[PDB]
Amino acid sequence: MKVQYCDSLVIGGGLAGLRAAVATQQKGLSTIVLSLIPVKRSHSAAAQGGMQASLGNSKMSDGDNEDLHFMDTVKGSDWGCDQKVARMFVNTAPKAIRELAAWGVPWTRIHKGDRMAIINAQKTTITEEDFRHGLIHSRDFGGTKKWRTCYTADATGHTMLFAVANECLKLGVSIQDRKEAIALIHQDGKCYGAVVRDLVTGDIIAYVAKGTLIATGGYGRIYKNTTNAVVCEGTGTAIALETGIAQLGNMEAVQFHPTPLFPSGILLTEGCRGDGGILRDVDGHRFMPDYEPEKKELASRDVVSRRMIEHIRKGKGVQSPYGQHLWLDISILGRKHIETNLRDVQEICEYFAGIDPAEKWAPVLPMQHYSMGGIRTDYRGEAKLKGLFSAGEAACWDMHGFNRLGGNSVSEAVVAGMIVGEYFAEHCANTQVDLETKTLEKFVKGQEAYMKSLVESKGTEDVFKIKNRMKDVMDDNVGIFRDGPHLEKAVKELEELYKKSKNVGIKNKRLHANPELEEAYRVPMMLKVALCVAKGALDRTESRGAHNREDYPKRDDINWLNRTLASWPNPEQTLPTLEYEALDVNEMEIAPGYRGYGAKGNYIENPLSVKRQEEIDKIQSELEAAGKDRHAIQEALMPYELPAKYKARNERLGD
Amino acid sequence: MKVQYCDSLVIGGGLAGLRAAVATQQKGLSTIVLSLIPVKRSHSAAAQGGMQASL
Amino acid sequence: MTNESILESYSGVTPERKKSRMPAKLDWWQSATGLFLGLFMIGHMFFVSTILLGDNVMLWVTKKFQLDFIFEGGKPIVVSFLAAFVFAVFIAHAFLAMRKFPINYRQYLTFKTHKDLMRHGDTTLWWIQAMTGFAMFFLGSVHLYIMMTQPQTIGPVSSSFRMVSEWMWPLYLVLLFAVELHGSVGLYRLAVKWGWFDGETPDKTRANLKKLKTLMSAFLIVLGLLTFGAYVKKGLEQTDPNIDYKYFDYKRTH
Amino acid sequence: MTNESILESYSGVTPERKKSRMPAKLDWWQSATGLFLGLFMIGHMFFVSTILLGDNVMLWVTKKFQLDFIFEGGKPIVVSFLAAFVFAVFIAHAFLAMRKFPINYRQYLTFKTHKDLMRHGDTTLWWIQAMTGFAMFFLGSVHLYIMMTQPQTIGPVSSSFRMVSEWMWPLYLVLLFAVELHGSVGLYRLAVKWGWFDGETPDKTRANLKKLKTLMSAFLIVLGLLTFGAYVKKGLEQTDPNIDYKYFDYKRTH
Amino acid sequence: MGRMLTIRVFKYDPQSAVSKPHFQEYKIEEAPSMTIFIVLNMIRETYDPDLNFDFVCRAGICGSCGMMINGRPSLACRTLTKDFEDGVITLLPLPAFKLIKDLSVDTGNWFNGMSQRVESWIHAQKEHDISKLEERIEPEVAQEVFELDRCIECGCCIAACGTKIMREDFVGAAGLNRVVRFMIDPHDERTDEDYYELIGDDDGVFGCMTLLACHDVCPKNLPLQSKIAYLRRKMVSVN
Ligand SMILES: *Cc1cc2c(cc1C)nc1c(=O)[nH]c(=O)nc-1n2C[C@H](O)[C@H](O)[C@H](O)COP(=O)(O)OP(=O)(O)OC[C@H]1O[C@@H](n2cnc3c(N)ncnc32)[C@H](O)[C@@H]1O
Ligand SMILES: *Cc1cc2c(cc1C)nc1c(=O)[nH]c(=O)nc-1n2C[C@H](O)[C@H](O)[C@H](O)COP(=O)(O)OP(=O)(O)OC[C@H]1O[C@@H](n2cnc3c(N)ncnc32)[C@H](O)[C@@H]1O
Ligand code: HEM
Ligand code: HEM
Ligand code: HEM
Ligand code: HEM
Ligand SMILES: CCCCCCCCCCCCO[C@@H]1O[C@H](CO)[C@@H](O[C@H]2O[C@H](CO)[C@@H](O)[C@H](O)[C@H]2O)[C@H](O)[C@H]1O
Ligand SMILES: CCCCCCCCCCCCO[C@@H]1O[C@H](CO)[C@@H](O[C@H]2O[C@H](CO)[C@@H](O)[C@H](O)[C@H]2O)[C@H](O)[C@H]1O
Ligand code: SF4
Ligand code: F3S
Ligand code: FES
Ligand code: NA
Repeated sequence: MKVQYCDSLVIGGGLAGLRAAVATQQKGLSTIVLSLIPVKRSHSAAAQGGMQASLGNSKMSDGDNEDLHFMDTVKGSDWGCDQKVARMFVNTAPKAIRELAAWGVPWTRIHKGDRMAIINAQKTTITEEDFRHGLIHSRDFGGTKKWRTCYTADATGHTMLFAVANECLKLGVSIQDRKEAIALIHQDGKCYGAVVRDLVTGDIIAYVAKGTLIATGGYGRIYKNTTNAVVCEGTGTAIALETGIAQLGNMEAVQFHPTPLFPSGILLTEGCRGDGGILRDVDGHRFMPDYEPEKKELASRDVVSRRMIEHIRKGKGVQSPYGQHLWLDISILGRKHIETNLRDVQEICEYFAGIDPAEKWAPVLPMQHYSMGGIRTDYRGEAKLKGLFSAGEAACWDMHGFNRLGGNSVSEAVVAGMIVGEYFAEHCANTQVDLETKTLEKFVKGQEAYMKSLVESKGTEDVFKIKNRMKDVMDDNVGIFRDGPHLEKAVKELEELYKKSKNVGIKNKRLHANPELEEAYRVPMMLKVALCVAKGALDRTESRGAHNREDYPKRDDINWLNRTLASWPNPEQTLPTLEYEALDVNEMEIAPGYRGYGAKGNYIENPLSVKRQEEIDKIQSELEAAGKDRHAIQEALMPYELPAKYKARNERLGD
Repeated sequence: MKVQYCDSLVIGGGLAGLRAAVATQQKGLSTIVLSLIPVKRSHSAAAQGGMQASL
Repeated sequence: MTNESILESYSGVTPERKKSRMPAKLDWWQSATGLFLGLFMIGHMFFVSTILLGDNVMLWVTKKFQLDFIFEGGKPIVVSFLAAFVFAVFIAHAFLAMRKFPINYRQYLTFKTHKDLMRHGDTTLWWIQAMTGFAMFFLGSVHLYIMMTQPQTIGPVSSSFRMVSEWMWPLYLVLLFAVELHGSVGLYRLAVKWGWFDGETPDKTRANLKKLKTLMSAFLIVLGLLTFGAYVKKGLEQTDPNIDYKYFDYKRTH
Repeated sequence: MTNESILESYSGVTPERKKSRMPAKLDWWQSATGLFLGLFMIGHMFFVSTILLGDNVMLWVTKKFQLDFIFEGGKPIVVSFLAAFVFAVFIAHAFLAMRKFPINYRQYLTFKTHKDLMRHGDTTLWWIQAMTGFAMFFLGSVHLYIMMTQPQTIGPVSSSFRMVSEWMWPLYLVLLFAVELHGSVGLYRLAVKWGWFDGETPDKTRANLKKLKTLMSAFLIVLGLLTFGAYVKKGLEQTDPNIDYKYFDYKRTH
Repeated sequence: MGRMLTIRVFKYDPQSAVSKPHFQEYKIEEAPSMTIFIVLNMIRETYDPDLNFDFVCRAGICGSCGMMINGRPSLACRTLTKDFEDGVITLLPLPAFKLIKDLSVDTGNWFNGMSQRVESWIHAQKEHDISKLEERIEPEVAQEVFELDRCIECGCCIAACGTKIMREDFVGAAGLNRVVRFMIDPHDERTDEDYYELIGDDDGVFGCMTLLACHDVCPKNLPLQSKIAYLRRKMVSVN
């Protein structure tokens, strides 16, 4: 038997998974980092827009602060997130972005002088003072009433992933690409590590360690049309669910992006609009402050996208041999504001769309892009399976709720990595474990058998036909607009397939560097993660954030101010066991109301919502008359907990 | 902390220590073999007379 | 050997613990000595292409090389010193540039295949430098030794002699193209290696340096062949059995 | 390139999955071509050392090389074919034996130091082979080309001419020792490399092959110098300005 | 669109004693806007599922999918069939990289290794308070310190470097480039002789024979041409 130990494993060398491993390895903990493909090729690299931090340097980031970011985030969450987490976060992003910039990351910085902004209408000539020259700059982004989205051109995610990964290499972390986690190791509801299958040699190894973190990124690939890389299949989400002890949260909360270059699905940044570029209809105008006057563009995903399907369902979808769609005209947004800072989102258009960006509008169309849900964990990172932590799009720490805010995911990545890191190092350095050879063997010898059955399998299902059929079901019925009948013909076929996925037959017998065998043990997992979303969504009868239910269009606060905690307790069962967890209004620093946009007055209101509001304004006004700063009041309304290292307040420009 | 596991350790790559590791490794047991100096330089090499066997 | 020779060899670092600077001093002279020959070869293409201007004009320059206006009417041993010298900077270059050679079945087979699959201009022009470079190991040696042993046999008549009566045209014809390709590219590759011209658009510079290379060496390939056919004709018309043309003396010899 | 060229390059094994045999076919010709030149150089040391036997005896052999007893009284273009040939097996050897060369600052510095510390006979004699081998890149080329362009200028008088009147003695003196050390050792190292003589006590064979090497090449170094001083003297005593000695014709020329 | 395509692919499995270096022709009908990512994929889902190859972003920014397409290293996911004249397309795995199977090679760990070799990371002496403010940089400095942090570690300029294919310890363009990216970054306090110790040997910058094959094939269009030259000009005058 092959076994390898380390003080702290880290399943997923993404952007978040790496930051975490940095905060552990830097303090004696010998750590490992498994990964399908070499780290610097993760999906983070493909980050366009930027990182959002309540910084406040730019003439626009000006006057920004935790509170504003806090609110911007929370209101965007359509109130389905954990307020004290969103709080920990905001107070860390700033000092997170600074660390990065000090590690190399070249953030496009401010220059003394007058700019040439485009705003909504047109050119407005902005002027940055001179006490701002050389400080991290910002961009206007989706749903922000302040410019706090930082950037390094439009390939921001890239310069970050590298700056971090490079750091691990400096510390002696151990990267081990082409190695996949296929099952976690638990004994008495405790995680001892994982069972890994060397994608190349093909042999199973047991990776044991005191702690174990899972950062396997989104699951956008359970859908046919997604912007996510082809290795964002949620296998990692799947294996924590297969332990039947931990639970996935809001698995049905899937965010969709408005302008992914159709049909490839290759992203085309929001900096398009935040930089002034705007959406042209089929008639070719602005269904912009036409459908929603506070700008259609510069509104949340679930918003800006919704109507993008309305105009089309009214038959106004000017298709092609693949489908109806719209266009994004940034032709009028200068050839300097395009040939730079929308540099990729221009080459992307020439090499694929075979046309020019500073020329025309693109054949776009909303598709899946982010995955809020995932392994549900508490505020410190740990889950229900004590010992197993999580962070990144991969899990549901939930500072997102039912609608992530543009430029937050890759801020949550480093932030969460910093926070959940300190709490992971703590656990591994203290918790003592009882490693049992009988158990280790049970899991390993048990996984090996699994591989064999698959090879000696005699069933006759084309995993590629079952796989592709799943992605069809999802993208169709669980699209932007969901309804009772369709989230049933789905929850049904998705099940009928998890049953067919056990009768598959592969042609290539080899037990090594076999790609076919990979898609055989990978699919069944995806389906189980698919059932969690489809069924998870079917049950949740109302319309909140990215969850639009044509038949329960009102954001029910009285019944659905909870989180769909999906589990899979028994090995046999074909459908997830959805239990719900309620939210406490008397812990919210901001009570349930209108989100600043979206359709007005469409939420069946809850009584405690108001009551809490009153006593918020009570406390508010009293401590303002008393002469208390915003931190004192924050502390009043709702206190949040943070680790030592990241306690101090973020010093801003002009105090 | 640095820890390394194996199904069966073998402290001493002498002449005996090695034979043993052969009968274990030949049956699936992942084994290791620690040693002050590379094995073929053990003290066994310096054997003069011979091996006695009721042949 | 020295003690710091042993030490740098047994550890791979200077006694003061630093990577020998040698490899830099060496990568400098390979280019250094290379540039020299590169220009002498353009100058030599003119000091010699004067035979297309009367036997007299050419006969003139051959003398001045002998410092006639200082040492009598001519001094041949002075040319043996230019050859003996430009023969030393010939060897030095070879010895330092043959390090950059393919050398064992693999490095050769692999490089080749790649060259053909790729079909990359600049990568293919190197090969040529590495090819011609070998060739000149044999050809160039003859010629260089001569201008060092018979510095008097150089004139408008005596030089024509050597050309056909001793048979150098079979050689001067081959070598004429080698020394002109290896010289041409060598300089272009030398300008981009250290990039003295890069500038603010080094992408456009490498563009002209690449085309300019051509014209400049296409002009020297024609002019060079004209200067060739000149001593050949002049060499054919020499049938008087009663004359030593090789030593066709005028005053301080010929 | 072929498809099995690409394949053998991208995988490092023949399409039938085996290590190319090439490296063996190549290690055979390096020794092969090397042995050839090794002997031609002993034979050439005799076909040429006949000048210590009257200008007549020597003048004789120079003719027969020209197949006088078949083609008139002499045929020079036939020698140009022996040179043109032994000039090809000259190049081939260099090209295949220069692979065995030190080549980059390190391989050189390291080997050197070692050579001096060790002070090992046979390891030191290699160096010499690798030294002289380079040298002959320049020297040997001149001489070989000539016996291919002026095959008539070879006789007891005309050859003496070249020696001093064209100045080859500065060269024939250097090259005389190279071609005799590189040849000598080369053969000794060739006999032990493939060991055709090993036998039942290959330790005593390598013992004689090592001493025999000496006498055999000490004899060829003296006899070679005698044959040298011969054309030199014969070359000094040629002051008649009214004679072309280079072409000192007798019948079918000279 | 509708025309027939001939796909020549390389195949060999270094771990199967019975596999032999061979080719395989597949025949795919063209589609409009068909990138090799599609073609090579159909071949898997439908025709032959034995074929190994690595894809990740599919957008052209992860650097995975790099291979010898008709003799030239380039990104598969961003290469179109349309641009292939006659219609024959031969696929070979990047040379100069530890082979794994057919078209899959180890691009990763060489880079995760060269990175280490050139000590690829900000070499500051002291940390700044992530709490306090940030280090002010000219917006134009952080500009160029960008164009060189863009390298996506794809392998193409290592696959094209005839040098690295012969001598194999060479640092490669992608390596020399990195070194510069850190010279010119303010936050990094490394001197020139510090860099000479990393790449001042015949395996470093000096082993580069300015073939300029890297500079011409970089899928991201960097200035390897001049930059590698710039590096040279300094390291050669060092000490
Ligand atoms: C797809 C996408 C996402 C995206 C974006 C554009 C596109 C096309 N633009 C963004 C933007 O402008 N601003 C932003 O804030 N976010 C943007 N995003 C999403 C964002 O990058 C992600 O949410 C974030 O990077 C997610 O965190 P993380 O970095 O950890 O995860 P990842 O990049 O998805 O990588 C997953 C890693 O885990 C390894 N893995 C996966 N499964 C396994 C198993 N089973 N075993 C072992 N390792 C595993 C992957 O290989 C990878 O390294
Ligand atoms: C000393 C001697 C012994 C000997 C002999 C002549 C001499 C000079 N002639 C013999 C003979 O003719 N016939 C015969 O039967 N025996 C003869 N012997 C003795 C015989 O060789 C030994 O009794 C026998 O070899 C002992 O068994 P073993 O092979 O295991 O042990 P070893 O050779 O002594 O080697 C010890 C190995 O253990 C490693 N080691 C030791 N301490 C450690 C620690 N702390 N940690 C890790 N490794 C350790 C040694 O390095 C070695 O490999
Ligand atoms: C017969 C001996 C010669 C040999 C063995 C030889 C070999 C080489 C080789 C292989 C290179 C190095 C390519 C590189 O590493 O980038 C080169 C370059 C060059 N050689 Fe030669 N060469 C010879 C003679 C000459 C002559 C006679 C000239 C005169 C025109 C010349 C001019 C050049 C130039 C200009 C370069 C550029 C050097 C550089 O890249 O720094 N070479 N030579
Ligand atoms: C100091 C030494 C040198 C001198 C003074 C010299 C002189 C001459 C002269 C006068 C000729 C005419 C033919 C003859 O008289 O034999 C000639 C031709 C030639 N030389 Fe040189 N040379 C020198 C060095 C070189 C070198 C190093 C090269 C390059 C490898 C070279 C390449 C050639 C070639 C190919 C021709 C043919 C010219 C043509 O037909 O266009 N020379 N040289
Ligand atoms: C100028 C071109 C020449 C070069 C570059 C050269 C180079 C070499 C080198 C370096 C070796 C190989 C040592 C080894 O690997 O064991 C060698 C061996 C030898 N060479 Fe030459 N050589 C040259 C000319 C000659 C000539 C003219 C002779 C004629 C006497 C000769 C006879 C030999 C012999 C007998 C060997 C033994 C080959 C063997 O070890 O298989 N070489 N030469
Ligand atoms: C087929 C071509 C060859 C022929 C027919 C030939 C002919 C001659 C002749 C007749 C001489 C006398 C001087 C003269 O007339 O210039 C001579 C001398 C000499 N040859 Fe050759 N040779 C040939 C090949 C070689 C080769 C390949 C080498 C070895 C590299 C060589 C090395 C020498 C040396 C050093 C001398 C001086 C002899 C002494 O003074 O002892 N020859 N050769
Ligand atoms: C550009 C030359 C570089 C300087 C010289 C030293 C480095 C290059 C040579 C070293 C590698 C040896 O290379 C090996 O040589 C032999 C020559 O007998 C070649 O042999 C092949 O080409 C030669 C020449 O066209 C043919 O006569 C021969 O029939 C053919 O089989 C091998 O295909 C080559 O791989
Ligand atoms: C035996 C020669 C083998 C064939 C030729 C190719 C392989 C050997 C050379 C390649 C390695 C380069 O080797 C390097 O050359 C330079 C010459 O400028 C030497 O330089 C040293 O010796 C030369 C020659 O005596 C001196 O003029 C010089 O002042 C001195 O510093 C270096 O000490 C040597 O390490
Ligand atoms: S430097 Fe250029 S060719 Fe090399 S890995 Fe980076 S992007 Fe690719
Ligand atoms: S192509 Fe290769 S040889 Fe050097 S100049 Fe660029 S890295
Ligand atoms: S497939 Fe990701 S960059 Fe090509
Ligand atoms: Na999430």
